[PDB]
Amino acid sequence: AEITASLVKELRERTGAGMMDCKKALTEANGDIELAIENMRKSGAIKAAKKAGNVAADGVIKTKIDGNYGIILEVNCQTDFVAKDAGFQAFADKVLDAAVAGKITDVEVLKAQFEEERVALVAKIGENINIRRVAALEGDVLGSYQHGARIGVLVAAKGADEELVKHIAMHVAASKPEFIKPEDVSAEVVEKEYQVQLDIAMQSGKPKEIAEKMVEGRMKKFTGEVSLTGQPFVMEPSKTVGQLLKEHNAEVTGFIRFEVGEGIEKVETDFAAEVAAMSK
Amino acid sequence: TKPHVNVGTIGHVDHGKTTLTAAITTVLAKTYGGSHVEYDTPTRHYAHVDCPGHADYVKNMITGAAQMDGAILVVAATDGPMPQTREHILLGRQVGVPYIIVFLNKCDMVDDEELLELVEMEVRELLSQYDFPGDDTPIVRGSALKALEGDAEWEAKILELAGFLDSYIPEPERAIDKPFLLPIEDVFSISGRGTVVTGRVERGIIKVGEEVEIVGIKETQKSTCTGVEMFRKLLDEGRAGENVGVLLRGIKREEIERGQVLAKPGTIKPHTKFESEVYILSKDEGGRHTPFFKGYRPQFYFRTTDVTGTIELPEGVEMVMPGDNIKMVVTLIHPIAMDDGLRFAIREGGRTVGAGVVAKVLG
Ligand SMILES: Nc1nc2c(ncn2[C@@H]2O[C@H](COP(=O)(O)OP(=O)(O)O)[C@@H](O)[C@H]2O)c(=O)[nH]1
Ligand SMILES: [Cl-]
Ligand SMILES: [Cl-]
Repeated sequence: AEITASLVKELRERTGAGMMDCKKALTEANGDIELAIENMRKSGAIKAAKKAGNVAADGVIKTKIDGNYGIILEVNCQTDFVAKDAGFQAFADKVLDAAVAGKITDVEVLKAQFEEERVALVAKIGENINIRRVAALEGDVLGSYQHGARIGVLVAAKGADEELVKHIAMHVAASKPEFIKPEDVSAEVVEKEYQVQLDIAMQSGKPKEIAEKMVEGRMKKFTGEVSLTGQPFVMEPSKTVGQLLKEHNAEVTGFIRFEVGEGIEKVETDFAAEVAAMSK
Repeated sequence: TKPHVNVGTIGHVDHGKTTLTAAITTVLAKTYGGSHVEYDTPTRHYAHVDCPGHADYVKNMITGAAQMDGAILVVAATDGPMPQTREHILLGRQVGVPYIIVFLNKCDMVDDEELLELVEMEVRELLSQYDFPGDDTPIVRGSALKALEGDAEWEAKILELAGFLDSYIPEPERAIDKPFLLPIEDVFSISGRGTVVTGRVERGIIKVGEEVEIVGIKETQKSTCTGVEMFRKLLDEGRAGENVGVLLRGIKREEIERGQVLAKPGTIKPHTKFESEVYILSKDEGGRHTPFFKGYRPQFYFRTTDVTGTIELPEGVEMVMPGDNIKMVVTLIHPIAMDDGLRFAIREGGRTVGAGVVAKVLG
C-alpha cells in the first residue's frame, strides 16, 4: 500500500509514536499497520535503552488495598509533567492492580511482566520510566493515605475505625517514624546511639557523671522520636500517637511509607550556564 | 530605556529548548549587536527562563519570579507533540500565560512538507483544546542547531521567531501607565492643611486636583488630592515608585487607615473571597516545622497589612506540609483592595510562613 499522510496519521493516532518513526515503520512495512506496530516494538526497546541511564527521580507513589492485603508502589519518570500524564498514570495503575491481584512483592517479577508495556510507553513519552519498588502490608484492618502523588502510606491496625487509621497514615506521611514502638528499637542500636551521644556530650566539656545522665535522657528522646507511638500526633501534638491509640483501644501492627525519589540524588541544572556554554 | 518582556521555553526534554535559546542569543547578538538568560531585539529587551517542572514553575511564580508575558512552546518536528505536551500547555493555561508562540524544531531532519503540516495541525488543535488561539498561533519552522552553527537560511527563522516575540507579545504595561494606586502606610493630620497619607506610589501618577478613592477594610470613600509632597517639599505630581505624602480634601485622620489604598476612581474594588495558588515555606526556608489542617486560620498580608482569613482546601486534600504548593480558597474577615495577580504573604503570629497569588476573585 502507498504511504500517504493519511496512513501515517492513522498509525500515529493509534500508537502515539513520533511522526517520523511512524512514517519509517509504515514504509518498511509496505503500509501494513499491524506490521508497522510490530516493527516499532523492536525499535522501541532500543529507544528505551538510550533513556535507561537517565536519572528518573520524579513519578508517583501508589497504594491499593484488597481486604487484608495492601500494596505500595513506586514508578519513576524524569519530570513531573510526565508523572501527571494520563498514559503514565494508567501504566502505574495497571502495575498496581497486577501486584495486588497477584500478591507480587518481588519487584523483578513485576518488572518482567510489564517490560514490553514499559518500553512502548518510553518510546512514546521519551523519558526513562522505571518500576522501582513494591512492598506489601498485611493486617486485620488496612488503610492508606496519599499526599498527592509524592507520598503514599499503608497502615495496619486492630480496633481502629476508618477515620483513625487514616489520621495515623497521615501522621506517618508527615512524621516518618521507622519503628512502631520505642521498645522495638534493638538494644544494639540503642547502645550504639548511646555511645554517639556520650562522645558528643563529653567533648563539649560536660563532666562524665553529668554527661552519662544527660545521655540516658537523650536515649528516651531518641527511641520516642523514631517510633510511631512515641511521636506527638500531628493533628494534636499535646498527645503521642500511643496515647491516641489507647484512647481508642487500638493498636498499630504495621506501616510502610514511600516517598518519590527517596535515595535518588536529583540532577542539578543551571539553564543559564548551559545556554552560555553552547553559544560560546 | 526599552520595554522589558519576560519569556520562557516549555517542551519535552530533548526537543531542543536549551539549543534554541542559545541560538536566539547568538543570532540576535550577531544581527543587532550587544537562573535566566537575556537578549535584545532593536525594540525589546527579553528575560528568558526555562520551565522544566510544573510544581517548580508554580512555586517560582509564587515566590517572586516575574510571570511570563509569553511562552515559546518548543516541539521537535521529527516527533510532533508528546503525550505530555498537553501537560506543558495545561501549565500555560493554569498560570495564565497570555500568549504562546510555537517553534517547530529540527526541521533540518524532515523533508516531507505534508508531514510538517500534520505536525503543525496537531499543535494548533492541542493549543485550541486548552483555549489558546490555535488558528492564530505563530508557528516557526526552524533548526536551533543549524542556526547555532551559523547556517544562513536557518538563522533567518531565528530572526522570524524574534520577530513574533516583538509583534505578537504586546508591549507590557509600564507601572507608570497604569491607573494610580498607592498602598497607604501611615496617616496623619496637618492643622492648616488637613489629612495626609503616606506610601510608595505603586502605579500611575497622582496630581493635585484629581479625585481618588480610598479602598479596602472599610466602606469606600472618595476624596480630592490637594497636594503631593516629598521630604516636606511640595510637588505637582507623585509618580510610580516615589515615596510621597498625599494631602486630601475634607477627609479626616480617623477615617483612613493603614492597609487601605488610594486609587484612581473606579479602578480597584474591595473583596473578601478569592481563589489563590499558595506556597508554604519549608523548615529550611524558615517556615513551619509542622503541617496544618482544615481549621488553619492565618493572616494574609496584602501590601501593608495582615488580614485574618479562613481557608478551604481543594477536594481530597486534608493536610498541608511545609514545602507544599496548593490551591486554596480564602475568605478574609473584612475586605481588601485586590485584583487577579495580586501577591500576598501568609503569616502566623506576624511571621511569614508562606506566599500566594490571587488567581480569581470570588466575592
Ligand atoms: N538535528 C537537530 N538536533 C538538535 C536541534 N536542536 C537541538 N538538537 C540536539 O538535540 C539534543 C537535545 O537538545 P537540547 O537543547 O539539549 O534539548 P533540551 O533538553 O530541550 O534543552 C542535543 O543533541 C542537541 O544538539 C536541531 O534543530 N536539530
Ligand atoms: Cl533496630
Ligand atoms: Cl492547623
